This record gives sequence, structure tokens and C-alpha cells, in this order.
Amino acid sequence: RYNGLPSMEILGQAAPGKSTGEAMELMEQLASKLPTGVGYDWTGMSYQ
Amino acid sequence: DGTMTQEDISDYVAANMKDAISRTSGVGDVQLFGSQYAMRIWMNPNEL
Repeated sequence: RYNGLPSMEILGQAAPGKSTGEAMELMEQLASKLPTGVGYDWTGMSYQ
Repeated sequence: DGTMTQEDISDYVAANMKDAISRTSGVGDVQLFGSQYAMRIWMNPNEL
């Protein structure tokens, strides 16, 4: 659970050369295509 | 759209909004102007 709601933590990283910002920006776009009622959020290192 | 009553609205707020708002930055106490749904067993003394 994350912030009181059911969650599933997904770890990952940017490919060689590509930055963290680019990787996160794609994940946000991939997350927007998921089924109705499924949100996302950034935690730990990604929150900072 | 008149699909949710007063009680329906109060439940959704209590169940999906209040907790997150009560944990939001700078928020002290949060007062719900209504009540969350409970399983109501309305007993009949004649049938009992």
C-alpha cells in the first residue's frame, strides 16, 4: 500500500546514455494508457 | 447527473478523499460534513 491505497512498487533505470528524466517522462506516458481506476506516483529517489 | 444521493457522496469523500486530504501538507483536523457508509442491520422487534 502507498499513501493508504493498494499499490505495487516497480523499480527500473534509464538505458545507457539516456537520462532519468527521459525514463520517468516515458513511464508517465505508459501509465496514462493503463485501465480506468489505475493511477501512479513517484517515491524514494524519484520523489527527491 | 443525479446518479449519487447525499449519502452516496458522503461515502465516496470519506472512503476516497478524506484520508489523503488529512495527510496533505499543512492540514490539521479534517471534519466530514456527512458520514462514511457502514453495514446497517436495521432490526425488526416483531420478527425477532
